[PDB]
Formats: sequence, C-alpha cells, structure tokens
Amino acid sequence: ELDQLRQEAEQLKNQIRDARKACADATLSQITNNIDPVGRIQMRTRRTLRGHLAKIYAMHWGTDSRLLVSASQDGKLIIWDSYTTNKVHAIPLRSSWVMTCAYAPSGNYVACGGLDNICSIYNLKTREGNVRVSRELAGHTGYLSCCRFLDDNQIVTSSGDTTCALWDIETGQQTTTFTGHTGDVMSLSLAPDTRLFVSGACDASAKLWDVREGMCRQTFTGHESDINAICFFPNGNAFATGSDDATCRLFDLRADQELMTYSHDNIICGITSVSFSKSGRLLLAGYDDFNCNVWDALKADRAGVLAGHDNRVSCLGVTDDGMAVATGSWDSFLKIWN
Amino acid sequence: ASIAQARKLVEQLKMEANIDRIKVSKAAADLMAYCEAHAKEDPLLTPVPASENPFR
Amino acid sequence: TVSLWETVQKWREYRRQCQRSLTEDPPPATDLFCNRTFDEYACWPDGEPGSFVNVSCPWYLPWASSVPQGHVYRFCTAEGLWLQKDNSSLPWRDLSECEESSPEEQLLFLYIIYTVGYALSFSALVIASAILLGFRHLHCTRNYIHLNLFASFILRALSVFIKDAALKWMYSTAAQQHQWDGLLSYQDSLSCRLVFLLMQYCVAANYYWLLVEGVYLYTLLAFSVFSEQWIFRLYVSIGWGVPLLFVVPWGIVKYLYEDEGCWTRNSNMNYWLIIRLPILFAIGVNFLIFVRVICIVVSKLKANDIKCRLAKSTLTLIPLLGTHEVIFAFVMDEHARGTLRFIKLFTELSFTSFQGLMVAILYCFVNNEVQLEFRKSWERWRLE
Amino acid sequence: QVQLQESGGGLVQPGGSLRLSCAASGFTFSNYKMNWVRQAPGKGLEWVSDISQSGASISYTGSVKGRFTISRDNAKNTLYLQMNSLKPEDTAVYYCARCPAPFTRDCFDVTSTTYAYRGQGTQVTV
Amino acid sequence: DQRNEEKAQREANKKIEKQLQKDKQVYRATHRLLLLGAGESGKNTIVKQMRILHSGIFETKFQVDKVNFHMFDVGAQRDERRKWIQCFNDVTAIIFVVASSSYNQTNRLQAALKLFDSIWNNKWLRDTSVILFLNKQDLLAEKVLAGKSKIEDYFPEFARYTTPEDATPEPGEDPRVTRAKYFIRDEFLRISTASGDGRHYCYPHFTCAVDTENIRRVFNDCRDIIQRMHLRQYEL
Amino acid sequence: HGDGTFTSDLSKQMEEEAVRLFIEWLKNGG
Repeated sequence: ELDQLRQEAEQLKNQIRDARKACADATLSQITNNIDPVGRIQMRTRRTLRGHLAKIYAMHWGTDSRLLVSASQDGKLIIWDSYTTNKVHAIPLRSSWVMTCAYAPSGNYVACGGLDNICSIYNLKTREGNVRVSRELAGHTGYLSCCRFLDDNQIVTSSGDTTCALWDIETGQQTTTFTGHTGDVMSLSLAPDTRLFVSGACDASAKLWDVREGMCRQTFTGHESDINAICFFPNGNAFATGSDDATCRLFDLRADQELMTYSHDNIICGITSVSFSKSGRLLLAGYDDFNCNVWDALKADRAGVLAGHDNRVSCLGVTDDGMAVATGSWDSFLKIWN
Repeated sequence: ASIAQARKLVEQLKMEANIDRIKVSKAAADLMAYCEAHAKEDPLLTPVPASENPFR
Repeated sequence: TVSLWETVQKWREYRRQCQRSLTEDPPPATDLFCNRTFDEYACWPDGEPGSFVNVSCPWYLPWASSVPQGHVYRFCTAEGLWLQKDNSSLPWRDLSECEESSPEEQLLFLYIIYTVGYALSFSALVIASAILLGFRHLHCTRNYIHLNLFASFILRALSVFIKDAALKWMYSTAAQQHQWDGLLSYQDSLSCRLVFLLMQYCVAANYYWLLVEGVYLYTLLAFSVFSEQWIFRLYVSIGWGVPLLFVVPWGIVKYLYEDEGCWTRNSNMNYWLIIRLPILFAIGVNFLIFVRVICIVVSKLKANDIKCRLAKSTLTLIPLLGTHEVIFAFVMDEHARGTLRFIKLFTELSFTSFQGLMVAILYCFVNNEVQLEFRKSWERWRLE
Repeated sequence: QVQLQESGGGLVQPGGSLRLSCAASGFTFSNYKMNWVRQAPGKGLEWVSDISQSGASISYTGSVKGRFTISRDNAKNTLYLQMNSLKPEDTAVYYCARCPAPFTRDCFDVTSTTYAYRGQGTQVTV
Repeated sequence: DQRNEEKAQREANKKIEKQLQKDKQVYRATHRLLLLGAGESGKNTIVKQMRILHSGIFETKFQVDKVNFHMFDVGAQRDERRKWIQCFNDVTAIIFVVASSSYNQTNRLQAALKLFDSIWNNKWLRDTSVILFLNKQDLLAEKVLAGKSKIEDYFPEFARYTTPEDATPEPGEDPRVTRAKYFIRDEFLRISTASGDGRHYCYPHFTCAVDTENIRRVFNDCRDIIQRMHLRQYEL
Repeated sequence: HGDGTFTSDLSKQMEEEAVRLFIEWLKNGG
C-alpha cells in the first residue's frame, strides 16, 4: 500500500532526526566562541577582466592559479591570464545559452554547457593550435547547471533534469547516473580526493554521492528554498551551501547535520555562489544584490564585503594557492580581489 | 508508479539510517583545528606583503 | 564707417600741406600782424590785424563732409597778437561751427548678462564632464557625444572671455595713443585676428555639436542600425571638422579683402554669410530633428496627462539641440534694427550663455544614472 | 526540512462545506506567499487560490469565486481553505503549495507535476 | 626571454580583440526573442510559418527589413521554469503565446494567466517586454458563436463585462466574439498595467497560428521596444 | 550668430569712441 510505504518513510524520517539530535552536544558557535575574530577583511579589486558582451554565469580557475575560464551568454568562452589581463583564447560556442564552465586540472581541456543540455569538451592543446571541440556529451534531458573534470577522461555534470552524471569522455557515454534529487540540480562540488561529490538542488536539499558506487550516502536539509551553490570545506569533511532563502549553511559530513547558518536581517536576497578560502576560515558568497559577503566561517560574522559589481554576482572562485578571488557578474565583468 | 517511487524512497532512507555519526562538538573541533593549522598559509586571511602578491 | 587708422592718416596728411603753407606762402609784407600758426586741430593762416581770420573746417574730420560750409574764425587786432583765453595762455577759438558730429548701456546690459551666463555654464560643465568621465559605468556612445558637446560649450565660453578681453586691449589708452602716433598696435598683430577667428570656430563648433546630438538621437529612433564605430568617427568628424570647411575660407577672405579691425566688424555682409549660412543650416536641420522627436514622443504617450510629460520632454530637449535659436535665426542681421535688433541679440546671447548650464543640469545633474552612481558610491564608502 | 501537511478532507454531499487546514513547518511561514491547488481525477494540477505574506492580497480561480475562502494564520503557521456549497466537480486532491522563493511577487512552478514545496494533498469528494 | 613571451601574449590578445570587436557588431545588430507558450497554444505552427517565409533549445533566425531576429524556443526542459527563465532577462522581448479558446487541465487560460503574472513580476524579467499572442482566435470565434462556451462559468466577471469603447472589431465580427476577445485581453492587461511602471511593456495581439502578419507584428513591437528604451535613456 | 553680431556692433561703437577721443584730444593741443 502506498500509504503504508508513506508512513514507513515518515517513521524512519523521525529516527534520523532523533539520531542527529543525539549527536548535538554543543553548537559550533559554542566551541568557537573563544577564538579571536578575523577582523575586518578589506579586499580591493586588483583586476577587472573586460571583453564579454553579455552576462557571465560561470568562471573556473585553473590549477595554476593564473589562468581561468569564464562563460558568457554572448556564446563565448574566454580564457584569461589573470596576471597580465591578456586573453589567451576566445572560444565561440554553438549554443549561446551557457550556464557552466569547467577547466580541467591538467589544463588541456575546458568544458561548458547550458540550455542545449550538452557538456562540450574543448581541446586547448591541439596540434594545429586552434581550440576545437573534442566531445559533445549528450544524454541529459535538462540543462546543464554545473560540470567538473575529474581528469582528462572523466567529468561530472549536474542537470536540470534532476540528475547527475559521470561521463567517460573518450566514449562519450554516461558510466554512472546519480538520481535521488527531485528538483533541478544547480551546482556540484568534488571532494579534494575526488572520491565523492556533493550536489545542491531546487528541492532545498544537498546530497553526498559516491562516484564509484553511484549511490547517495547522505542527504542534508535545513535550507528553506532552492540551493544555488555548493562547495566543500578544504579538508573534505564539510561543505557549504547558498540558497534562495538568503542564507548560507555549513554541513558536516560525519556529524550528518547542519553546523552553522550565515545570515543577517539586512540580507533578503538569495546566494548565487559560494567558495572557501584556502584554510576554510573565510566563506565567500555572491549575492543577488550585486555584492559578495565575506563570512567568518567559524563565527558566522560578516568579516567583509566585496562591493564592486553593478549587476548580479553570478559566480565565484578562489585560486588553488589562495592568493586571489574572482567574481563574475551579470554586468559582464570579471574582478580579481586580494 | 507512486508506490514504486515510495519503495525506492524508503530503501534510500534505509542506507541513510545505517550510518555512524560523530558528535557535533567533535566535528566542530576538527574544523576549528583545521583552520588554525592553515591560518598562516591563507593569503586572504593574512594580507601578504606586496612582493609575492602577483596582482599587486 | 570711418576708422581711427583712416582718420590719423588724413590728419597726418593734413599736417603735411599745412607745414608747407607755413613756409611756401609769401610773407604778408605788413608788420604788426598776428603770426601764422598751426595748432593740432586747425591750420591758421596769418591775417590782417583788426578783423576776423577765415579758415574752413578741417577736412580730416569724419563729419567734415557733413558741414561743407563750415569756417573756423580767429580774431587779431592792431596789438599784433591773438587774444588769449581769460586766465589762460592758449588763444581763444570758436569751434561750434566745426563742432563734433543708449546703444552703450543696452550692450553693457547685454555684456553683463552673457558673461555671467557663460561663466556659470562653464563652471557647471567642467563639473559635469568630470562626473561622466569619473564613473566608468556611465561610459557609452550617448555620453561620449555629450562630453564632446560639453567641450564645445566650454570652448565657446572660453573664446568669448578671450574675445571680450581682446576688444578691451584693442581700445585701451595705450592702444589709442599708439595709433595716434602712427605706431603699430595690438590691432595690427596677427594674434589679434586669430582670437576672433577662434571665436568663429568655437561658436560654429558648438552649433555643429548640437547638430550631432540631434543626428545621433535621430538615428537611434529612426531605427537605423549601423556600425557603431564608423558612426562615431563620422560624428566626431562633423562636430569638430566640418566647421573648419567654412571657417578657414572666411579667414582667407577676411585676410585678403577685409583685413581690418582684427576681423571684428562685419563690413561686407556677403563675407559674413560665409559663417552664418552653414550655422543656419545646422540650426534648421536640428529644428526638424526636434519636431520629429516630439512627434515620436507624443505617439508613445498616446499609446500607454500627455501635456505635462510632453512639456517636461519639450523643455528638457530644447537645450540639448539649441532650438531657441530658430525663433530669431531667420531674422537676418541686415534687417534687424531698433528694438528688434536688441531683442534678437538678447535672446540669442542670454539663452545660449545659460544653455551650457541647462545641459549640465538636465543631462548630468538630474540624470537618474548619475544620481544612482553617487548614491552607491556613498553606500560603498559607508561600508568602510 | 520543508514540510506541508494537509487535513480536513472528506466525503460531502453537494452544497455542504469543508474546511481544509495546511500545517507548515521548516520555513519562515510569514515570508512566503501560499497557494491552494487541486488535481481532479484524470486531469492535471489546477491552481485554486493564493494569499500573500500578510494575508492582504488574495486571488481565486473563477470557478470558486464567492464559494471558497483562503485564510492564513502566521502565528500558528497554518493555511486555511473554507469551502462552501461544494459541487461534484470540486472532487479532487487538494494540495497546499508554497511559492518557491520568499519575498517575491512572482510564484513559479507551484502547479508543476513534481514541485517540491507542496504537501501530499487531502482527498475531497463531493 | 620573458619579453618574447609577453609580446607574443599581447600579439595573441590583439587578434582576440580584433575578433571580439567584430562579434560585438553582430551581437548588437540582432534582436533575441524568447518564444514561450503552452503546447496547445499554437506556438509550433507560428514557428513553421516564419520558417517557410524565409534539443534543449530550438533556434530560428528570420530577417524583417534587413533586421536580424534570433528566436529561441524551449524544448526538452522540465515544466520547472523558475531557474532557466532567468537566462532570457535581456532578450528584446518574450513572445508569450496563449490559446484564447482554452478557457473550457480544466482551465488552460487561467494557467496561462498565472504564468504571465509570474513572468511579469519576476525580479530578473522586470525590464523585459512581453509580446502577447492571443492565438486561437479562429477557434474562439467558432466556440463562442455556438453557445456551448459559457465563459462566465470559468470567469464570473464576464457577466458584467462590457466591450471597451476603443475596441476595433474586425469586419463581420459578431459583438459576442468581439466581447469575448477583449475580456481575455483585459485579463492579461489587468496584470500588465499593475507593476509595469514604465520599464517593460505588454503588446497584446489577436493572432492566429497561420497569420503572415506575425513576423511584422513582432518587428513593429521590437522597434517600439527599442525606441522606448532610447527615450528612457534621454529622460524623454 | 549672436556672438559675432554682438562683437561687430561693440567694435563699431568702440571704434567711433576712439575716433571721437582722438579729435577731442586734438582740440586739447595734443
């Protein structure tokens, strides 16, 4: 009976909440109250990367912390040298509606996708020297919201068809499908060991997936509206989510519950993008009100603000070496901050 | 079909039920300890002098 | 009309024959006679003692022709000397027959008005130009056209301040004393002529940037889509370069045929048409653009209190195109006389002087985009 | 966790009233615009009524005008639908749906087939 | 040395700027359109007629008076639109196609009105104009002339509604057909005249799926959209 | 334009004043 199954899930639901409540000794704020505040974090715009015609949804830093790729609705992928502000590549896209971009860790490939429901793979290191499409990964029935390379042959994609997919780029096939979300999957984040990844969806929940087993280990609730952004904490044992409910939250994997909420009464707009600093002490979040807020990840205090962009801050990225932050925006500009 | 998603949903909750959860204070300590162990190598946390700052 | 240079030439001519008369003329052969002299005004032949001495009005006078039957008289007696003025050394003389023969205040009223107007327009526009340049988010083709228009207004005001000073340096106590002596003055100088050549270019350039403002706004609404780069090149070229096509020929014609008075007095009105007609063309075309834009505005308002919005729109659009000129523009200089001339000059000078101030207010200071920038800059600094 | 629980449904003869209650939890109830939607047998989801954050602005589908009234109590986090003079074609499963984002005038997707912020409806048969 | 590298990098950067400037001229010369409609709106027939006169998303390109139009039609996306609708915040217009005969899914027209309300009042679409196609006009006329429609059953306000004086009936149109037409338009204009605030505009049109005037209707609304934007920038 | 017409009228007015002053000077024996 459907009602019997519906009740059984509800009963187990209560047990998981009781199990989570049993492990709640003290709040992270109680543990952290003796820590010194980080103080006022004052960051300035060191660079403004100009050249995109339309708004930017996505940027991704290279593992060299110097090159970075950005995607604009004008149908362009632009690879920047952030040190010199010189453009290295300008890749025209077949579909102008691009929603995500990824840079491979090796630096040999970039990926992008959007409303065409395709992850396009680009070879940056062709013999002829011209960037060509390596693969088109088809099989998602909804738009791609996020993609992240594992290596030159594997990439993980999240889609508006409520699924995540792991692709073998050479064959162009889905080796694994990750199902269990009921809303659009908006963002994904690989663990530092790339054995697991987390996704945040429009069902206001975040799920932890095992890549090789292709199954959901854990589901995280606490947000009220759609989750737009997600990022692992540097040690890989926690992650942070930004939502349309105008809050950021930190979830601990092993505690299996929400750990802290980042919000203020003056903030009534959703978060579009989140990222940790190199040590994870700072949580940076892009907002709909054109600003980025720097949070003390341990104390839930706004340490600072990035206030340069004239339109929606859509995307965020902190370099691997922790030197700089990039903000992409709907005003078609990339800014670099220290 | 509505029953079919229900049984699949219950089975998923079975896996999430049978997990080991550490204590939140223990979890809070690990994140606290991690940030302290990496505070000095965080360029945004500690403003570096304008000699090894590539954007300066 | 007669000039100071032409007058001193005739007087110095007059002195030359008179000094010949004081030597070439035979002696009167009669003793105890009033001796022939020459004051700086009239040449005095010697006369028999006891009666009047008759000499006509000096012919170097500009009004000498208007008094052909004029005669300066002088009286000497058997004393053998002229009778000096009472309690004075200089001899007596009667000159009522050859006597010399408000536009000033109205033109002073006018000079005060536009000098104040141009100064306030100059001050507001340099502030407004900084605002548009300061905020990078305000950088667009529309504000680039506006900035060039601000420069044309600023250059026009500056050329007026320099022009007014040049007229003073040309009619100073030293300048007069130098042209009296026949010595070279500021008026002979070539820097004098390029000052009033600078006025002609700067005024014409401002008119043609008002024309470019209308033409650019027309293209946006005519729905005519173009290469925005080539468009801009043609627009800067017209705003700054097209006036050179008729201002340089005016200076060439002035230098060859009417090189007098530092190119200030419009003696031949055909030569003054070289600058006026191209300006009238810019004024007339920009007035047609004005009509066509208001016709577009009324159609939009009819679709979605028409009058108050149409009024705000018409009043704010007038300074951007300078359509207050069309009222008296077709009333030519040759025919504006009396109170008609004053009213024509007053509107043209007063409205145009404050037009730069108007434009600086309506297109930079009340501008919603400009106001948004200072609000968020205040908000950004408030977050520090 | 966002949860909406509907109650008060039943079997009623035509012309008889029912009062539906929606118990809300897991979000700030006062920040959201609430909705009522139905799904008749063999048909799609149909929007019935909505109420703003404070309860001031109210809308109905034309078929229930002057017949159904929507009410919210922010203090108790409850949504109400008092249905009067029911008709046989009012027979449906009634869902309490929440608008997806807070503080928004627009309300997207509440009638979608797999909308998340919707309860498991209560059956109403007339 | 390094100078050879950095000069090479600036040499590569100028080829991109040269190409990006060319791409900018084409991008500003094209008007992008989002075609939104329910499946039974007649929107697919509309796309087909324009195709003869001249996938997660379908694109068609038509040219009217040497003006480029790029129309995008959603395919293979879920009915959840609250995320992917934000991609079209900067199109020239959203072409919203409505089946006007669909009041008798119980009430497709009420669903179309709710969708239009969400589009009109979304914060990211505040500046986006909507061209409204009231499509099934031929079917609306045939239905209301038969007497089986009963619009009052789905919209009780239709009992007291009167045809506006400014209505321009087509030749031979029954007043009942004219009255039913304008009531549904006034349903959409009640939403549009609230919160429009002179930033975005609604252009309703009584269309049919096979109208050849539709591309001209879109062209004339786009030029009106562009002209209103320019006049706003000049504070006129 | 008005600037050119104003300047022309002012220069003729000043020129005649300088001409009159030169004659008014002569009668003073300059």
